[PDB]
Amino acid sequence: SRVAKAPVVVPAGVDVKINGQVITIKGKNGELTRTLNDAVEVKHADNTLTFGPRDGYADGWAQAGTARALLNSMVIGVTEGFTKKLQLVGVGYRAAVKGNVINLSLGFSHPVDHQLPAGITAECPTQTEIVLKGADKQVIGQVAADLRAYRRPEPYKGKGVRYADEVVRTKEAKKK
Amino acid sequence: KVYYHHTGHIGGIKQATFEEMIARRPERVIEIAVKGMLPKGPLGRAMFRKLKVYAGNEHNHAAQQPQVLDI
Amino acid sequence: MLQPKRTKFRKMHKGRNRGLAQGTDVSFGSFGLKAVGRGRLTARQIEAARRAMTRAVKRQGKIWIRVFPDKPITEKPLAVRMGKGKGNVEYWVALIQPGKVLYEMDGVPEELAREAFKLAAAKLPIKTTFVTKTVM
Amino acid sequence: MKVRASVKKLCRNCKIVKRDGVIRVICSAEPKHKQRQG
Amino acid sequence: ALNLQDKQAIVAEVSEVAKGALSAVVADSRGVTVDKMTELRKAGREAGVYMRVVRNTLLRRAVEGTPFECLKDAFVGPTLIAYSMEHPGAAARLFKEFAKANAKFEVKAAAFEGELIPASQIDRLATLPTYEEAIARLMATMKEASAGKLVRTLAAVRDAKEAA
Amino acid sequence: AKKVQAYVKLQVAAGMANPSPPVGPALGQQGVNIMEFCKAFNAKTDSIEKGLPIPVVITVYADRSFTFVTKTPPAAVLLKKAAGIKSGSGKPNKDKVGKISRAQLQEIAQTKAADMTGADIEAMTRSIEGTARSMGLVVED
Amino acid sequence: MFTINAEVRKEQGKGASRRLRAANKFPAIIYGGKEAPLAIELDHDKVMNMQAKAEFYSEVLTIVVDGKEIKVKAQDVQRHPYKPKLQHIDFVRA
RNA sequence: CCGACUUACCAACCCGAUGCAAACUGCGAAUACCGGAGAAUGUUAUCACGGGAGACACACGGCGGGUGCUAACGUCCGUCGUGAAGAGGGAAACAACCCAGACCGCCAGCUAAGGUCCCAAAGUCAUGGUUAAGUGGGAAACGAUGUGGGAAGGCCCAGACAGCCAGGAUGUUGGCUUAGAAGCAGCCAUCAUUUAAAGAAAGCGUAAUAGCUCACUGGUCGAGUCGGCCUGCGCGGAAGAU
RNA sequence: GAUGUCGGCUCAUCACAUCCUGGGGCUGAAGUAGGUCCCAAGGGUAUGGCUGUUCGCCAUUUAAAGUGGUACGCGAGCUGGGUUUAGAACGUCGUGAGACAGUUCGGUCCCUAUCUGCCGUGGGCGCUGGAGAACUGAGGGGGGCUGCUCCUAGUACGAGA
Repeated sequence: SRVAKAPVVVPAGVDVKINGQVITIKGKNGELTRTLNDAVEVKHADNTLTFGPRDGYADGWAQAGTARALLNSMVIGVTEGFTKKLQLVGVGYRAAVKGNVINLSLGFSHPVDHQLPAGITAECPTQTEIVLKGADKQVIGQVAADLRAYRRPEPYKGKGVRYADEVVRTKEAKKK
Repeated sequence: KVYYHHTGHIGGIKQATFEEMIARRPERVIEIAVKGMLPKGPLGRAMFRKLKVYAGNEHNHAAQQPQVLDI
Repeated sequence: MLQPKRTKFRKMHKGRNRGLAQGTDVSFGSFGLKAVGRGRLTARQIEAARRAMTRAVKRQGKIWIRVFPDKPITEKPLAVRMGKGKGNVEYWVALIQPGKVLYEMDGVPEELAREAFKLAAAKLPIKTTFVTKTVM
Repeated sequence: MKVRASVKKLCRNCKIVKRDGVIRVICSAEPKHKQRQG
Repeated sequence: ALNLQDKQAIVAEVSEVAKGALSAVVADSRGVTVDKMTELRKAGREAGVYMRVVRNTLLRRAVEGTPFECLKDAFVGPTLIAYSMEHPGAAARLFKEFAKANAKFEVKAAAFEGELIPASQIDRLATLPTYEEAIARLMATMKEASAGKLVRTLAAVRDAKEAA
Repeated sequence: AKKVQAYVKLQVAAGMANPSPPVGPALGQQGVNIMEFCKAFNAKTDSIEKGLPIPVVITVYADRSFTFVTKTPPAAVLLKKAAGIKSGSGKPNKDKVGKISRAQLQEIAQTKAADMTGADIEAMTRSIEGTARSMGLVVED
Repeated sequence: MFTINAEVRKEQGKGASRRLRAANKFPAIIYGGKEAPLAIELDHDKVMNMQAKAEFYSEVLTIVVDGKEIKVKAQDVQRHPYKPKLQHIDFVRA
């Protein structure tokens, strides 16, 4: 990775704690906002993060790009707050939030019992739009992954749960 | 090596799983690692009967206080 | 099959070798397909390979063929007990030997001839090599 | 998907990725070209 | 070069004109969204001003290896360069034509015959000059700013619409 | 996937934008209604000629909004007009169904200069030359 | 037209030539007239890819061995019966 | 009426270049063989005639060919190790393999084929590269940017390489056709334009239009990367009766 | 000096490339449905007839009527039906004796289990002085299948059904 051989700059008040192959990021965090890298040593200084050698997995630079992506993500995380825009295509499915639960369906009265930890919260403007709120980049996408694990976006009208990189072509009914 | 045995089935054969062994006391994983390292039938049995393992880090079957050992 | 009218005689001994039975270098053009292994061709495979090269290259360049079926081969069918004489003549066989180059070209650009030989190597029973000549 | 071996591409680019020890071919905007084998 | 000439070609190409050029302007708008990009090409052939889009890496290598027009750090991140080799006043006129579909706050700074012209000054330069009215304003700026009154000796064509 | 790609084509009259079959099916699919398009397109198309098709090129966001750029009359309509035709040849450079003067071609060039990028008044002309050649019109003096 | 290397050598037999191919070197010879040629070792690859074009064979070569320089161009070639790499090459003085 | 100017094409003898052969030949080894003469060794290997035969039914395998599909633990012939007609070492073992040739004794040593974490006798060996798959320690076609080294080479800090993002352009929905007919249903134009960059488009896709991948441009971005070819390791290909 | 057959009955058993419900990609899949389609040994996996019958032909049950192996599973299980079984003799052929997998009539099939397994069952011994009583789970199998309609639900989608 080109980018583990150039340092990554850290604002004022962002505390990036180096104690082992775990590095733990605080500033103005909703939660435990943290980074896992093994093959590199990252010292904090206090204004800029410095990348150098440690031991790791047998693939070439296995963790040194990993440390670059993850450090910058978590640092943007505690400051401004990470992205929050979740959505679904189709109607007749619900997207109604009640507390820490998201009510979704295939066609059925009962909820699908999709539930969230303490660390994060939601609300919904409309019955297709979900706002997830937090500071750790991983967990917001882990409840998004679970939401797509009962109905997905698949090409026939395109209907489903949409989040990050999307794998669907949005086909229609056939006519020849 | 998931240690199949005859025990009566239909359609297939019934088996013990590697997965069962952990849920029913921690010993059995450790146990079929030292068993399989001993010879033949009878000698491998005379050797075997000198091992004890149990639940591990909590087991009463240690009250003797033996000779302590690190390997 | 892309086979000869008559070579030698009509019914003939199979043709085993302990090493080289001729053909191992480039002999025309600027490039070709080398075998780097050994085995039989029933002429059907030569044809199949020729079709592939003619479908990729079209009019751009002519083909020089550096192999042909030499020896007729009998079969005694899998319906009757072996040990008593010699079967009907069934196919003409080309004996490919190790590093025998099969087909050569120069008319068409290098990448058309190289690609045309990759298609031809799927019709063949071994793993092969593009071979370059430039003049000699 | 099918038991199609060999991990040659099907579109001008695919994400070529070794999942659970079998290399899958799949496009970056399409689920159609997902193949179980390669 | 023989894989891609396009990327090697562009380094020589800024460096030639930017040594060459009486005014150039180093601005931020990125090498995406065709609508603003087309309009800065379009009006640029009218006023007699040429525009290239160039990385800050290419731009820093063009100042390292070759003489430039004195905007040696005025490039930051994704950066476009509009430049005139014969008519300095057109260079400032093109952003005032181009803000009618996007913006004018896009300039970071400008240069004029070796002098730094900031991003507040160019809004004065741009008010329908021909080459002589641009030149005239650069002398009116200096004359003001230099405290000696030997520095003033002509206004009757040097500070008119006449030849300057 | 997200509809964040490439300048989408449409070329339509002001009253040819109320039904769907003249337009093609695509706007409906990208989250734009035939009625909202029709109202938005007349805003910049009836400022000029409306009885013939004005070219329009569209960008669509992942949030089901749209932007559209509306232009003056196409050089391609003008070349039909100035030549006395409504139809071309369907086999250009091999069959020729009329002719256009060069001095006239430059006035067509100038009418399309509201949106043309060519550095000389000839450069604009040389782009609509191949437009004339496509429609079976011979470019002569 | 290329700049290649040689160390001076003479061998006899299959075993010797194979002992060169064991450490990724192989032999060559330099003729002219009807006399005792200049016998050399070469490297496998320093003469195969420089040879992937007709300029190797149409133009003359700077071949350096123990301060001797003589000028030579390629002649007909001997290739392995399982690799495209060069088993033995000929040269004429030019 | 007789006769005839008049090759446009095919595919030969032939001709040049190119490929090939037990039963074809312009050329032709290595090795084997004999008798002498010499070293060495063999308690006769070989010779006469008299008494006794047995074997002629061989088998998994080296060397090579025919028969067979360059299938078969296949079949046969000249040639040979082992079993036949010999203990031991090693192989989950065996008739037959590899090392090796059982006088007999030796709580002796060494070396072989084969081994060195326990089983089990000896290396979790010192030093480095790589696979995530129990591959290793189960096989081919076959493919790919699965991973690394190496010389030659293109690119290569002047910005690569590959992808992800965003753009994919000005005339332009060019002409016909048509639900519309847009680079991508079909076909003809097959170009020009400001440019730093955008083919009137390589591939996919409700067949289109749409949606989508693509170099190139600019972000991520400042160091390796990829094509041919030699090479260790990987992948799926590799589903059947305690 | 015996690895011995068809056909019927009984009794099984294992491989999953599963007849089916079940989770899931695709589709030239709108949805319903199907094609395409992977995991899966867990479990239910049909029968009477004629015929010595495989295979056949036919009626049918159940939501349903699968593939493969087993000395072509199982005469140290059963009958002994089948081939001229051994017998005429019809049909057939040769001079005849004799033959025929066309055929019709009825028609000789053994083993009390040594070791081995499989399931049920007792004696004797270690259980740490002996005795009686409850008893933990190291270990290991069984239910396991599958339709109907009420609700789920006339709703998303589609032109409409």
